[PDB]
Amino acid sequence: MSPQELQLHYFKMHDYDGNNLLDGLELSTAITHPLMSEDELINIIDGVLRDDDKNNDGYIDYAEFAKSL
Amino acid sequence: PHRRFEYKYSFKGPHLVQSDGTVPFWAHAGNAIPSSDQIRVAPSLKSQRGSVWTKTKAAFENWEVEVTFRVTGRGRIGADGLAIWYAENQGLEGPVFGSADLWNGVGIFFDSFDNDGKKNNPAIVIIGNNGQIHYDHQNDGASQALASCQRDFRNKPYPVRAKITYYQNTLTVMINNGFTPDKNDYEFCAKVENMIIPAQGHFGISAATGGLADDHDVLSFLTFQLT
Ligand SMILES: [Ca+2]
Ligand SMILES: [Ca+2]
Ligand SMILES: [Ca+2]
Ligand SMILES: [Ca+2]
Ligand SMILES: [Cl-]
Ligand SMILES: [Cl-]
Repeated sequence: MSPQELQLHYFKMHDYDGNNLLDGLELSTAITHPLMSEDELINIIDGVLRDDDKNNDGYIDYAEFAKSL
Repeated sequence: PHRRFEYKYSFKGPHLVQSDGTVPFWAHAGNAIPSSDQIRVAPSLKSQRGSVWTKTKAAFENWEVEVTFRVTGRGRIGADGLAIWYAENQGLEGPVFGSADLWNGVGIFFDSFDNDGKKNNPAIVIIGNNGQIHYDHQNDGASQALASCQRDFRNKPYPVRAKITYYQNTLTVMINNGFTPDKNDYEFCAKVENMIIPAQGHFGISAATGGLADDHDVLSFLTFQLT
């Protein structure tokens, strides 16, 4: 399985509502899967959206995802 | 108008609760029970209160929230109902559908129980407040209501959906009444032009029961910034 497919598989695995978009609540469950601190969870997620959410819609689509990789 | 999803002011399933029983980024209180795919904000037991509020304040000029919920009960009559909040302060516990009275900002009240006997319930009532109004329980807020509609949101085959938009100073409430599977069949409910609300607030949701009691469930609370 090529890098390109392991990535697709990861994207689809955390797309819990099946809309082909990753939102911060979905990323949080990926990250969190004692509990980690919410504040650090907020930094990570905020960092991912700052870096990859090119159109600033609060989602990372597949193109934004593939570009981050 | 552009929509930005705001994860930090939102919750939903199918992994809604964390393993310690908390909802990420929200605080819950009273008898609210979070589970993996919904929060039972107040179960169908006597005299219950529960609430769920964002831990931090949002600072959005304009926003839209979509709240998907069920209110379910044996009777053609139920109580007390469910409130959606945008307010300066977290109103975690209190007598207003399970949350604090004398709030500063807006409550959208889904009021199942006809307290003043006017045969006009279930109703949805928008009530602005400035820190000083005591909510008028006995009259279903009738004298304090900026606007209202009649809409039976109880015991529907699909989840009811409230889309609440604050855009260019107007607060609109649209309701999908849950009669069919079409999650976008919204109908107008109410509107308030020139609404002033704090520039920073917590979003919240709460519910309560009395001698009559429905299960009040929120499947999802989804918040968008508009620009
Ligand atoms: Ca998704
Ligand atoms: Ca995006
Ligand atoms: Ca009432
Ligand atoms: Ca009434
Ligand atoms: Cl989730
Ligand atoms: Cl009652």
